[PDB]
Amino acid sequence: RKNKDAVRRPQADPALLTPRSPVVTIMGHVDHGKTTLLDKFRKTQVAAVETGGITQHIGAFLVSLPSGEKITFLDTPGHAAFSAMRARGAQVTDIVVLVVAADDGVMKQTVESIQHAKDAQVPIILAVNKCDKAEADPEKVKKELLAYDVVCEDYGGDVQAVPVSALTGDNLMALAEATVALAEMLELKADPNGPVEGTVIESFTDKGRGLVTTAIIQRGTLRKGSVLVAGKCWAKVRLMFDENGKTIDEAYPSMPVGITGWRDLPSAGEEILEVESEPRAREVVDWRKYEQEQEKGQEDLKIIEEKRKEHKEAHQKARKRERDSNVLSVIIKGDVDGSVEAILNIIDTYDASHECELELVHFGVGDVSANDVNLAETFDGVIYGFNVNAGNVIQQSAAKKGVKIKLHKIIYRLVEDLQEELSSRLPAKTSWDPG
Amino acid sequence: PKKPNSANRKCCRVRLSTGREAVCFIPGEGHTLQEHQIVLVEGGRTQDLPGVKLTVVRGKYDCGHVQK
Amino acid sequence: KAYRGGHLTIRLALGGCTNRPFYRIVAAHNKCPRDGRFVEQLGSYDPLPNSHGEKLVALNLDRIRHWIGCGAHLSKPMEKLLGLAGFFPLHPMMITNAERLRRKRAREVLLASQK
RNA sequence: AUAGGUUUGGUCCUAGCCUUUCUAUUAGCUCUUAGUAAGAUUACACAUGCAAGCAUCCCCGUUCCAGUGAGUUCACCCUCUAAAUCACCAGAUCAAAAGGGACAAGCAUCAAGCACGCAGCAAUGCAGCUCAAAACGCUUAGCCUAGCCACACCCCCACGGGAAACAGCAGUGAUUAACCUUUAGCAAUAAACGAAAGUUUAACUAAGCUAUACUAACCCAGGGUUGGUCAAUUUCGUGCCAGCCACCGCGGUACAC
RNA sequence: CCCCACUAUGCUUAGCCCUAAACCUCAACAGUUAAUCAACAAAACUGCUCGCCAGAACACUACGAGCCACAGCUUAAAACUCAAA
RNA sequence: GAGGAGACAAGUCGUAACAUGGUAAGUGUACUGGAAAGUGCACUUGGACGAACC
Ligand SMILES: Nc1nc2c(ncn2[C@@H]2O[C@H](COP(=O)(O)OP(=O)(O)OP(=O)(O)O)[C@@H](O)[C@H]2O)c(=O)[nH]1
Ligand SMILES: [Mg+2]
Ligand SMILES: [Mg+2]
Ligand SMILES: [Mg+2]
Ligand SMILES: [Mg+2]
Ligand SMILES: [Mg+2]
Ligand SMILES: [Mg+2]
Ligand SMILES: [Mg+2]
Ligand SMILES: [Mg+2]
Ligand SMILES: [Mg+2]
Ligand SMILES: [Mg+2]
Ligand SMILES: [Mg+2]
Ligand SMILES: [Mg+2]
Ligand SMILES: [Mg+2]
Ligand SMILES: [Mg+2]
Ligand SMILES: [Mg+2]
Ligand SMILES: [Mg+2]
Ligand SMILES: [Mg+2]
Ligand SMILES: [Mg+2]
Repeated sequence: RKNKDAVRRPQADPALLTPRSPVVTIMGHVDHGKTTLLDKFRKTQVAAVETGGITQHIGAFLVSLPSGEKITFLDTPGHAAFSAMRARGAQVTDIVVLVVAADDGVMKQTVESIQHAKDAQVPIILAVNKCDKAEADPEKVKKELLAYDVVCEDYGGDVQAVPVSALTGDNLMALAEATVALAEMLELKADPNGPVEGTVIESFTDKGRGLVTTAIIQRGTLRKGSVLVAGKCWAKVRLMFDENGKTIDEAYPSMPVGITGWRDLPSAGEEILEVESEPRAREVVDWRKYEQEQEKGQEDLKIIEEKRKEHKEAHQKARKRERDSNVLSVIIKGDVDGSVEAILNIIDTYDASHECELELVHFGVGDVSANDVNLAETFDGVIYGFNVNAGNVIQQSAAKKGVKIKLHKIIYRLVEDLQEELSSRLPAKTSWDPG
Repeated sequence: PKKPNSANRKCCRVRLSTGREAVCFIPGEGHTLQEHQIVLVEGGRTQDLPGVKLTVVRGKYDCGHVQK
Repeated sequence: KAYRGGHLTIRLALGGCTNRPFYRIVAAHNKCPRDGRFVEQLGSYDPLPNSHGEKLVALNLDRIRHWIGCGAHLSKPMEKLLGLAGFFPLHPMMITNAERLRRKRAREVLLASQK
């Protein structure tokens, strides 16, 4: 089979290059004011309007500074669970604003964000927040960051440290000035023409718009009718929209745009590349699926050869089961692929296999559906929904079929419920811990 | 299989979409179907297996082709 | 279908295939679909010239007269076709479109001459 | 059917199953081009955009077209006669309601229905009516296709209630093996309106996607099969194991894997 | 299975039960022997009418229905299975 | 809950049927019994009685 894949275009020529707005990802530790800082910059108050006051979604916003420049802020979840989301944000970011609470100093997720920033090789700007409250010690914060290699200017370190108070909106002007200065120094540019290149930041299924993916353009302009391919999925761009939902004619580099029309839902963080036409896009998708199938086939050949050698050794020499009580079968349903992946990572961290197995019957994005209920009935399982809805008909059917649907709106609440179920299945409290 | 044939034919138990449970034969030399996996099933009885009248279609969903 | 109101009309039902228009003159109840039921088919009209450069038109003149007597209306294209055939006076819009074409041709001739 | 394979130690007969033929859907593998035709699995739920105006005001239209097949012997002939057109009229055309006749499949392990008739002006009287030549009943199905019948989210209906309705076009969630564009235009035909030039129309026209089909082509060909029915296997590996078969069957050192 | 004893029962009366290899496994009526006929059996047919049958087994079964029947009789399926019977 | 059927399949107890199958076989019906089955009453040949006298 000839290689028909679609490959990211080679680096554009300096003549083609053109100035582009910067992408800044706000990363930090739980409840250290990332979303509050973002709210201050956006002039909108969303921190109050949240479920559990926790950012559980890597959200993009195209803020316009008073100077007239434009910055794409990616506000990332701060909880320990969303490591994949934080890593993807670090990957797509041009600059990383590490928000550290002066009161609490460095933390585990702060170190994780610094490590991701180093891995992505992205300049880091420190925002020491909560400076108003007593014991606020930006000097201590800088001294401790010295350990993790984030050296401030005062100590002859390239990283710029800015004391701010997102609650009181003080010094944010200087933070924005520093962001603009760092963007200028980086001199970010990209080709605004040719086939589009972008990255998927989120994916979900909307009952009115179909398979919708929030992406960030990286090269070229996206327009209605362009044929996109990302991972194993492809789209004919049907509707581009913004954070507000206003249809936008074009998507210039470093703009966050929600794209509709995906024939299949791509995975978060995958690369979107434009192709010539629908037949070419389908060819690319088929080739990629075939490559994945070949990899899986090699692995399956290894396993099957193990089994067949066992059987041959056995033979040449001569010449349904009831599921145990200690097996929790779970369906996972998420509002976005990011949430689904976070829950799956939490599950994969499982280590209490001996006392009770945790089988993942099926996972998906969208409201708990009849097929999910059927899987749960078939495997005497439990459906866990993360910020998804369970219609009245589905509730009636689940009650009839004996399935348990447990919707949740907070990741740690869902994890507490899951550990509760594991303990219940135990013959006591479970020994597996999420962190 | 029933006499005079001798073999250990590979089969699985599936909850078909219609709500019935049935035994599906797994063609091809070797496979990997584990529990919880989705397969497509066609008709056509396996001649030497009594009571088995469904063949798992290769190359669809979770049942990859036979490996050369 | 119990059609509330309506009346007969002699009109051109469109058939043929894509890019190949062809018309069946049908005395059909006006409310019925264009290509749907019809009381009687009164002829045909091939809008595309044949090899002889002709636009064949068949008119079952006797039946057309019968249906006009019975009270069938006439669609504007059918009125124009009958006017061309001479069965009816030339349609006022046929005459006026000819005049408009003449005026436009005169304007374009003047523009071409002024070169 | 021009038939063929298969019961047995063997033959004849009877019989079932299967093969060969032709379509359509789905799947697997594979695919270059142009013209044309056709296109959700579902009467489950729907974001978004559009789909009905015209016009010197009143009127007229939005009851049409387009859609689906949930329901289902309201569809066909005759009688009678509404509405509508024939500038007013005329009977003519068209065609409701009403009456008469006809009108799907399976089950009789659905055999009885329970007032299902008649006379009289009425009063009231008679005790009858349908049915093994299939009544009554249950299940299934749109049909008899220039098209026709039915439905229009459900409660047959729709005052009212449940509730907030794409079974109009494009599109989407769910669901299924089943999965097309959130295109342009009123240039043509049709409809609505106007006295008219004209205006509106997701009807329709012209385009978009799709090997689902037909036609045509390219100096870039795959799929299946190769024991018999049935066209066509060399050498290896395996050795009643791995596996194959539409039927008969093959594999214990293979023209069947 | 052979021997001995004995009871229901075999008999009568009056009611039930309604089954048989209830088979001459060959329906009733009329007619023919003419040009034959898978095999066996009790030669082969023509006209007419009624009854019944449509692979095997499930099955003189299940459910429903009727019956003086109560471990019953009549009517009588389907699922699963096979390539035979 | 349990039964029935069919299939797969080996053992187990017997040998009920197929030859006069070693008590001829079977139908209906009744009693009895580890289990095919035994016997009773009537019925069929889908058994024979060898086919002159002997
Ligand atoms: N003392 C103090 N509290 C602040 C300041 N800015 C924000 N906060 C509060 O700190 C808390 C955490 O802010 P959030 O933005 O919700 O937290 P976060 O750091 O983004 O964390 P995630 O929920 O993981 O996204 C909230 O109660 C804020 O209102 C500040 O300058 N000082
Ligand atoms: Mg926060
Ligand atoms: Mg195909
Ligand atoms: Mg129906
Ligand atoms: Mg019954
Ligand atoms: Mg209604
Ligand atoms: Mg609807
Ligand atoms: Mg639609
Ligand atoms: Mg969909
Ligand atoms: Mg299709
Ligand atoms: Mg060999
Ligand atoms: Mg009996
Ligand atoms: Mg009985
Ligand atoms: Mg009974
Ligand atoms: Mg014996
Ligand atoms: Mg005997
Ligand atoms: Mg006996
Ligand atoms: Mg005894
Ligand atoms: Mg007798």
